[PDB]
Amino acid sequence: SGHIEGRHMAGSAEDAAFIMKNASKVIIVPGYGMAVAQAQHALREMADVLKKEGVEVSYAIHPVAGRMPGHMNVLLAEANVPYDEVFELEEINSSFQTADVAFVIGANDVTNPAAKTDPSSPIYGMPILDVEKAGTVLFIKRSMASGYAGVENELFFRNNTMMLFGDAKKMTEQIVQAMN
Ligand SMILES: NC(=O)c1ccc[n+]([C@@H]2O[C@H](COP(=O)([O-])OP(=O)(O)OC[C@H]3O[C@@H](n4cnc5c(N)ncnc54)[C@H](OP(=O)(O)O)[C@@H]3O)[C@@H](O)[C@H]2O)c1
Repeated sequence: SGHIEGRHMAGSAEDAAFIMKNASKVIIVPGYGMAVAQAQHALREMADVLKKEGVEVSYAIHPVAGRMPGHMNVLLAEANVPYDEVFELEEINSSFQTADVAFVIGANDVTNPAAKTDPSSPIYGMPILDVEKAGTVLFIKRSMASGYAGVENELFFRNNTMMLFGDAKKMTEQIVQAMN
């Protein structure tokens, strides 16, 4: 079950399931990690279970999420994710405040303000996804390791942030199992 370690909260697949299954609105934020693990299909399945529970689901895509422009968009289309449920940062970033949960799967730098300080990086000076504005922020990643930018993400310490350590595909599959 869930336990606190260091300055962060480490939740479990069941915690994630319980929280999202009982939320009214969830915003999914995919990143590099989802591509490494090819978790898009499991992710779309999870969204299906949630929508079946009456939960409102949508996806927020950062301009440089992943490792090529439009990387997340093609992976989501691949998983048969409804095109209308996918939004670019500029048109969904203001919606995080009205969201109960921000499901960040395999993303880091695109939610980190400290990531766009390097002029040699693709994300330099770009806006960031305000996942904090949501009731709860769930991060799926294998550890507390940094992203491409190589900088710490302080969101991992916020009060409304729960870390779900594990492979993006494996963890998402466990969440799906715990849900139905
Ligand atoms: N999109 C482009 O065109 C492009 C091109 C070149 C560079 N970039 C740069 O790449 C970055 C993109 O950011 P982002 O949030 O998408 O990615 P990111 O910050 O580079 O990384 C996201 C996270 O995925 C986790 N991860 C890795 N393998 C995983 C797995 N198998 N399962 C679950 N999690 C896994 C990582 O941590 P763990 O080790 O903890 O799992 C990592 O912190 C930005 O800094 C951007 O500027 C973008």
